[PDB]
Amino acid sequence: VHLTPEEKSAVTALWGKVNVDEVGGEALGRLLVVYPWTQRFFESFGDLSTPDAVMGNPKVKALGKKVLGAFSDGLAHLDNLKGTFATLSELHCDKLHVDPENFRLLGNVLVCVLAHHFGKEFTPPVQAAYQKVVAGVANALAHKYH
Amino acid sequence: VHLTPEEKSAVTALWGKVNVDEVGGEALGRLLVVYPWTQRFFESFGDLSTPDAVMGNPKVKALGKKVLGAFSDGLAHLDNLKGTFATLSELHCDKLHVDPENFRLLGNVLVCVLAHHFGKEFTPPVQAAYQKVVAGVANALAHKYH
Amino acid sequence: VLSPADKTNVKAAWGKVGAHAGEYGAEALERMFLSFPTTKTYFPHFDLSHGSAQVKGHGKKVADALTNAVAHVDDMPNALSALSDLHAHKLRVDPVNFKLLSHCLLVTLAAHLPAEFTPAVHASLDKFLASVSTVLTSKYR
Amino acid sequence: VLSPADKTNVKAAWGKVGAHAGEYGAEALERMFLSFPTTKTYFPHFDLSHGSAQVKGHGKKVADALTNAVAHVDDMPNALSALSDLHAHKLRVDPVNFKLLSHCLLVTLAAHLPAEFTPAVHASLDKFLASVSTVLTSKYR
Ligand code: HEM
Ligand code: HEM
Ligand code: HEM
Ligand code: HEM
Repeated sequence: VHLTPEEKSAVTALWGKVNVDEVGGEALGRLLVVYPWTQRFFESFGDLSTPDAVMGNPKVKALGKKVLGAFSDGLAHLDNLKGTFATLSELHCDKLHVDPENFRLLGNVLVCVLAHHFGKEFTPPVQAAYQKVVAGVANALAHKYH
Repeated sequence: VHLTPEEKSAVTALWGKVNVDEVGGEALGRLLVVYPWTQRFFESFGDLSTPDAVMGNPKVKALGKKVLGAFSDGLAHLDNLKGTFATLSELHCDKLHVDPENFRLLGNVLVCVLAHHFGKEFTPPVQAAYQKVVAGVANALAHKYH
Repeated sequence: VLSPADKTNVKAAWGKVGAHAGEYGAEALERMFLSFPTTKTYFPHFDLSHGSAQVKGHGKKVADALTNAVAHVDDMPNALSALSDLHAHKLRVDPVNFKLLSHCLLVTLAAHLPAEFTPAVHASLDKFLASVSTVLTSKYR
Repeated sequence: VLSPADKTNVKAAWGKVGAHAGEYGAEALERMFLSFPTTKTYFPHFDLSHGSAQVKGHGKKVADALTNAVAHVDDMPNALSALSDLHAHKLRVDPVNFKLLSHCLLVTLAAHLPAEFTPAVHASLDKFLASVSTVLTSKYR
């Protein structure tokens, strides 16, 4: 996609307020709760028997920090998401075998989490900017699949 | 998008055998039979009440000719599909108010019609090449929406 | 299917919307139009400017339909019968857009109900909107 | 949502397929893997090359479940119950993928049914596969 200058600024401003580790565990937890089939990758992660357990699971939080950590970092290169994520792309395809649809589901769970976290600050135009970003990151992550 | 050299060659080869008028009418007709909500854009086209009526409708046939004509023309420009269909994209959004999801449906119906018409000759590799093409035309046609 | 837990969670969460139903519907629509511009193709006849009477009004219609749905969650095909007919035969909105509005409805609820939007409730609401969407598209073909 | 005409059409088409159902199943998967590479993510334990016996074997199973569904086209959720469990809880195939294989099954049928694959039968087959897809994903959450 293509963000207007104003849109990039809005994404950046909001993200400076984000506790990446907290939001990462929340988003990945929420994905495993809302779309349980996403748990398929985590048979070794421990207890996922309940929402609380999934949200409370330290391995989920642990991976959460890393996934949103890489997301956070990529926001520095909104102008080259393709390139920024090409190598995680190859990895997720060649070794992790993660259906790219998982990236879209996570992207939308993240938007809900930002909305829940920031409330009214997360205005319709701010969301519209972030939808471009999550679609952009998801696209970028799926681009090296083959 | 991004057809391999051999995918380009497969598309070109099969398309040499396509009766664009015949196929365009068949594909547009099947769109309206298989996904009847798509008839919402064709209120003036007359009788669409039964499958035989949709398929034999001269206005559906006529438009089919034009639509697949434009598709055919774009096959000469597989590296520049966005630029090729920018004008028609603006048309479909600003004047015709056509949900770009319709482009994806038509693309898939066109694939079914090619398979039906050509049988075994529409091999899985040739299908793959056409799938990239239709996804690309649909994307090119959606690009100027706002 | 909506479990009993889903049904309790949705009634709880939407009950909280109460008299904001209109406002939230309108906001969900505005979010959709801005986030997903292709959806505006179904409303070429609307003033889609922020705060338009038309959007605020359609927002209330959508929310009230949802309140209806929640009220008769155990019997939604019947409760939404006229509306599913309307979408199937007249409006003819491609089914993919239901997921777009549904997502904007979730985002809206999340932004307004910090206390009520828990992971389990988020899940129930998502299933609920998906189920409403299914009813609304059940007669398309 | 399958009308008597749809059932008749499905039975006619799948009848013509007859003993080829298995071969067509494998062909549909091959078509899916080449046209939609992301689907290969669920088969890191398969050799996916053309002619692969694993794909042939999986194709036969897929085809058989469809034959079984056709035979129980009035009572599908139960016929496909074990498959719903398997997909929902073990395989965990993202639901978007069912549309891709359904499309590929359609293309495969189109390529093998010159006479049978009329617009009306195309419509019915598409609805039938959507229904099968729905049933297969109904237990996901
Ligand atoms: C913005 C979206 C995502 C980003 C930026 C991302 C990025 C990453 C990163 C940085 C790693 C660590 C790799 C390493 O240490 O070499 C990783 C691993 C992994 N990811 Fe992703 N990911 C995303 C989405 C997802 C989703 C939605 C799923 C599944 C539902 C997933 C499944 C996995 C799995 C199973 C691993 C391996 C974890 C481990 O080995 O401990 N990813 N990802
Ligand atoms: C490959 C995809 C498509 C291409 C290349 C295409 C191209 C065209 C062309 C060339 C015309 C004629 C313009 C003229 O002669 O001035 C047209 C008109 C139109 N198209 Fe598309 N089209 C496509 C898909 C669709 C789809 C899927 C729909 C709806 C389901 C649609 C709806 C319409 C409508 C309503 C018109 C105006 C018809 C009239 O004159 O009354 N198009 N398009
Ligand atoms: C949960 C999903 C939805 C619900 C509950 C819903 C409900 C309603 C209701 C109650 C009406 C007015 C009924 C009447 O006045 O007789 C309506 C009309 C309409 N809806 Fe749907 N709807 C939904 C999804 C959608 C979507 C996704 C779209 C397009 C993206 C859409 C487009 C329209 C349009 C264009 C109208 C006519 C508006 C007018 O001309 O006033 N709807 N809907
Ligand atoms: C009409 C749609 C489908 C039908 C009827 C179907 C049916 C089946 C059947 C009968 C089996 C064998 C289960 C057994 O061992 O008894 C199976 C397994 C499996 N399916 Fe599905 N399936 C469908 C769609 C899909 C899709 C879309 C995907 C992924 C894109 C998928 C992925 C798998 C995988 C990975 C296995 C296990 C294969 C193995 O390890 O042998 N299926 N399915």
